[PDB]
Amino acid sequence: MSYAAYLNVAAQAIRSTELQTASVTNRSQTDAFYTQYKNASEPTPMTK
Amino acid sequence: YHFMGKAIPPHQLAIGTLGLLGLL
Amino acid sequence: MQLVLAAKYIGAGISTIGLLGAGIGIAIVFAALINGVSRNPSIKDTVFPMAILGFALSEATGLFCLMVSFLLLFG
Amino acid sequence: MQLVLAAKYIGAGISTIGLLGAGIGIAIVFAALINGVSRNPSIKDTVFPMAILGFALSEATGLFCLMVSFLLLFG
Amino acid sequence: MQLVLAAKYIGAGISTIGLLGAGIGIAIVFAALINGVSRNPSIKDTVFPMAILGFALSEATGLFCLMVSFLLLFG
Amino acid sequence: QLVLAAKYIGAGISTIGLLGAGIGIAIVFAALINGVSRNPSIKDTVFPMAILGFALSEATGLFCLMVSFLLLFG
Amino acid sequence: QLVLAAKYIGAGISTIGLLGAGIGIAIVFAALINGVSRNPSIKDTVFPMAILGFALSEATGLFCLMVSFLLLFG
Amino acid sequence: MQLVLAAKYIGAGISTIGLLGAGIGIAIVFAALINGVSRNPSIKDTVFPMAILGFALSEATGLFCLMVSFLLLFG
Amino acid sequence: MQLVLAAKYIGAGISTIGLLGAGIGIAIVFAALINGVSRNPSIKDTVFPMAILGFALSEATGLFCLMVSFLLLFG
Amino acid sequence: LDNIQSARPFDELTVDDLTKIKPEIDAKVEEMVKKGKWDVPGYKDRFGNLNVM
Amino acid sequence: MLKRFPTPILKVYWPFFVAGAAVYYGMSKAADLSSNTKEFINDPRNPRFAKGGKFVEVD
Amino acid sequence: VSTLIPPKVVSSKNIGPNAKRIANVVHFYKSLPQGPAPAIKANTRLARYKAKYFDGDNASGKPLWHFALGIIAFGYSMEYYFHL
Amino acid sequence: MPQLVPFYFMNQLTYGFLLMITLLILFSQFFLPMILRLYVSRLFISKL
Amino acid sequence: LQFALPHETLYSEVTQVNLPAKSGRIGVLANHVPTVEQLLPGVVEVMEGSNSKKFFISGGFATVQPDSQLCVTAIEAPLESFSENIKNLLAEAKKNVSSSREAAEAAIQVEVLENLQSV
Amino acid sequence: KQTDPKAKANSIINAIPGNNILTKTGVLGTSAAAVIYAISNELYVIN
Amino acid sequence: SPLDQFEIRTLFGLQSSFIDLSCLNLTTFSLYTIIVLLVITSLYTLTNNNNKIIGSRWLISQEAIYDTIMNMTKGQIGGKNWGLYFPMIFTLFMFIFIANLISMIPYSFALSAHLVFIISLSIVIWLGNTILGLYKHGWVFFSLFVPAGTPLPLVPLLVIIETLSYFARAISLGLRLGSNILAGHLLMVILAGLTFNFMLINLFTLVFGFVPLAMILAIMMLEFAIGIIQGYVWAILTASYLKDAVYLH
Repeated sequence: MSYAAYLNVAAQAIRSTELQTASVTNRSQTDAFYTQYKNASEPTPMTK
Repeated sequence: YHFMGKAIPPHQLAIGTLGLLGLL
Repeated sequence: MQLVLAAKYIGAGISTIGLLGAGIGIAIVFAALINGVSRNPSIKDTVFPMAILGFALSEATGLFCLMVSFLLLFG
Repeated sequence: MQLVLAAKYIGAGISTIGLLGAGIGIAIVFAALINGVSRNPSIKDTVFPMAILGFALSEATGLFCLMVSFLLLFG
Repeated sequence: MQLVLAAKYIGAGISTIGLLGAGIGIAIVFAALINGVSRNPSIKDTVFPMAILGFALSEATGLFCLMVSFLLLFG
Repeated sequence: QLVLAAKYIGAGISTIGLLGAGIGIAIVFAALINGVSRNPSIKDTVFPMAILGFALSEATGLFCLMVSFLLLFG
Repeated sequence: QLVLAAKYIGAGISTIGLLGAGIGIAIVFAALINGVSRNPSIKDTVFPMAILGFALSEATGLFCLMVSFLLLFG
Repeated sequence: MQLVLAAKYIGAGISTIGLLGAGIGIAIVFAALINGVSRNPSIKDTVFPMAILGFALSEATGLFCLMVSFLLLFG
Repeated sequence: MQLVLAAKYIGAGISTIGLLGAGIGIAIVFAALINGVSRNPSIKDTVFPMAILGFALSEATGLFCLMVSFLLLFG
Repeated sequence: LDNIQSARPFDELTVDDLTKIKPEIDAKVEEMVKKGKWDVPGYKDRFGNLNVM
Repeated sequence: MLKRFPTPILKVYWPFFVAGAAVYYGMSKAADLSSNTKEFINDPRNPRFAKGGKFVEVD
Repeated sequence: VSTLIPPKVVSSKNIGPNAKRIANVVHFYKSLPQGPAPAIKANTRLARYKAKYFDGDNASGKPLWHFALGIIAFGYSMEYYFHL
Repeated sequence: MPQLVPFYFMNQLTYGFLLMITLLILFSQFFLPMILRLYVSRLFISKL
Repeated sequence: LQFALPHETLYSEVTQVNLPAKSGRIGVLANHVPTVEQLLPGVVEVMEGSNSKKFFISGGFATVQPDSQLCVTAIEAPLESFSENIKNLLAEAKKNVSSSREAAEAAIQVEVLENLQSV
Repeated sequence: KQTDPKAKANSIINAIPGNNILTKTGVLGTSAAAVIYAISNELYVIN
Repeated sequence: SPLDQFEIRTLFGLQSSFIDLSCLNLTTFSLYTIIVLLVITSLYTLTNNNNKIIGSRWLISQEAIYDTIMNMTKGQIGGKNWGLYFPMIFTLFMFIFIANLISMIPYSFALSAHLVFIISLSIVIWLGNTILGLYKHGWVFFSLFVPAGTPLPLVPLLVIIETLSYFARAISLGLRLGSNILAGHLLMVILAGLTFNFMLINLFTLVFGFVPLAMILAIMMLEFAIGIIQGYVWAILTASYLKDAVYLH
């Protein structure tokens, strides 16, 4: 994606039936979530 | 802020050269 | 008056040399234009009027040397 | 008169020195074009009209020289 | 009396070669202007007065040579 | 006769402009070399522009050359 | 009065030295523009060096102009 | 001695052609000075007296040229 | 005779044109010196004598230009 | 609401009218010229200067 | 119309005015020295002819 | 120059809630309400020239063309009378 | 050159310096502060 | 030693490295100038005298060291013994997404894809 | 005489006579004369 | 004679035999100075519609000139008191800017192309820098002539060919402007003179005789640029010179 990630879309467009045996198919699935935090209380939830 | 011969540091030195070439 | 009119032609010949300044000049301006577009293709509408301006201001120095030749040919 | 005419041939000889400006300059433009395509190839279609524009405008200051050369030949 | 006007016009022809030192001058100034704007797009409003300053304050040395040419031609 | 001698003088003078082509053709081929060496994949695209630049600078030199021949013969 | 005519040829030839002066002021302000454009916080540091180098280069182009004025007026 | 007195002035004119080298040379020295201080701001106190050293050492050629011009004009 | 006494002075006026070679050469030498010191400070003690070595024989070529003017100016 | 009660010709208010209602404007401009400050402090931020460069 | 503001234009610009008077005087003497040359001694619009003298005319 | 800078700053800031109120209503009460004393025109042979070309919404650059035509006519009359 | 060396030197320089002193007094006291009154007025209505 | 993916690290002595730099291809060698450059999404190659072995890459950074060691870092990566229809069917879906912040990411795919086609 | 000239030229002469013009009988009654005078007398030299 | 456009002709006349009153009399140069003064008066008097705050479309021009010369002389002399020298730095602009647009009008006349007035104005500004510098900074005014920390065995050379560049400044500043305006006008008149005799030969030349007309139109397009840029370059160099004279480097 980003630049930080530039080479993780260039590596995940360039990810997409071979090497993807566990390794890469899983390198492609990330299950993270972010949430911003305000005055204790949060903001809202969203997928990374 | 020059130092010629460890003397008093001269002012700017610019007037003396003009005075030398003036009398010619 | 044959000598002065022979000298007029030689003077108009000598006053042609100053055009090489403009001939290298316009080129150096446009060469910098090309090498500036290739480094950054987004700054085109900012840079290209300055290239036209440098073109004009060097072509003026070319024509200032052409007009002396046009004086020495006829005037 | 031979003395005027011979000097007119000499001035026509002298005048064509300024065309080396255009000869260096057109080539400077095309060389910057070559070095610009080699950095970014997707900008060739944009840049090449200004390269041929620079060719024309640098040939202009050589053909003014050539014009003064012919006016010191056939006029 | 023909010799004075003849060498006068020859010297006035000679004293226009210095404009090739001004065409290339304006060229190199606007070339650096283009290369400086292209590699930093936020420097234009700081580098443009130095560009105009260097432009005319470099031509002046070709215009001195043109005034020597005018004092020869008409004075 | 003075005029035929001035013809040969002017024909000698007018060949100075060939150094413009002799330098400029080299600047084009130098940018060609430095472009192929930086990017070998663009060679077939770039090479006709180098041929074109050689031809046009050759024409600018050949103008001085033909003025030299006109001062020689015609 | 061959000398009265030949001083004008000298005043014409002695004006060629401004060729160096114009190219010189160009190279100085060209380096100044490149130096400001690379490092934006150096203008007030290095600008008097540019004005100094311009003053020196003009004066050493100006030698030719004062020799031309001595030939044309003296 | 009209021929020799005229050749005095012709030689004094042709003498200062080589004086343009000093005008280019001071510029190349200060050009590298600005270009070097632009990279490193903290190298000024070493490089600047070296720059004025190169200035005077390149100036000596143009001064010798102007000296030969004054020798041909005044004796 | 005046015909060779004129030619002495004219040849001395010619022979100072080669001084521009030294006047630009000292500049290129000290320019690369300044670029090297500003690029790498700690290499100065090794680099500086090479620049003095280049300046020495470049200025000697300038003196080679100037000595023919001295030889033809005084016999 | 006396501010809205007096109506608003700001598109056609005269500087002579401001000088008549405020001599403080005239005194501030006069002292600002006498000391020499042709600058106007805080003008450029909300109002564009429209210099060419 | 316009309200005149008393700006200080004398305790700031005096050397410009002194230089103006000096260049005025020096150009007066330069004009008088140039108006008596060989080329311009018979141009009839010079102010010599409006007061007295007429036609040196020996060149 | 510090004092001068301070003076300019003070002018911008000025001097003295109530500081806005007894400023703004005291400014507003003698603000003339309906654009009063309009004086949309007059008769002085140039105020009619100023209203048609130079005032509020007309503002057009035709007086540059009038002026250029004036100098063209005047210079042509003088050149014809002296040289032609 | 013939045209810029007449007898009219003192004419040129006299009306020129009269115009310079005229424009200097005229600009400085009249026309620059009538722009600066507009500036201070706009900023005074802006600050209110 | 010095050429690493985050999941798989690769190389160790080298006679010539070719890289797809920020501004056009470049070639490091036996002694080279110390440099850092962004690595564009393109092919690379190692050397061991006369040994040809080319990889593709995602992009990252190269860094020629004063001590002379070259360090090359990318994310994902054998040549054609790695990556046609796998590319083709994906290229379809790529171009499709572009016409859609979301479609901006697809712009990144077109250039990365178009490049790979040439191999 | 023409198709639409009798209205378009009439409106042109009216607009030439709509601004305080007592020459509404012929708008070009004095202009076309003075043009002939300037041409025949050679008042404007082509230069 | 392509240079007949700069002839000075006397119009209203005045003479005597007691005193030489021929200095002041209404002349072509003098009448065009009256025209320059009335134009500059017209750009500010009737421009302002009834002293309105909003500043109608004409006043944006004389707003922008004011602002681009304030922001230019604040970036040059830029010290404790820069505004005290601002009316001179503005009235050196507006004279040259108006006197090089009036001169573009075809049957008109260049004030700026008289070297005797412009060189005189330049010498006035140079002496008014030296006198101001001496008055403000005593005997240490000559510290301007040494650049910076320099080696002492080459200081007097670097003083001599600094002062030579210091009094070349007297005539260079004027002769730049004079040369630009004179060469531009002489170029336009000579190319008009050539294209006129180009179009009086056989009728095939008035056909496709549009390209030299277009070249003269392009040079006239260039000439406004070379006329306004010189009006700016005058006002930037005589701001830099007051920086040198007022503040010692």
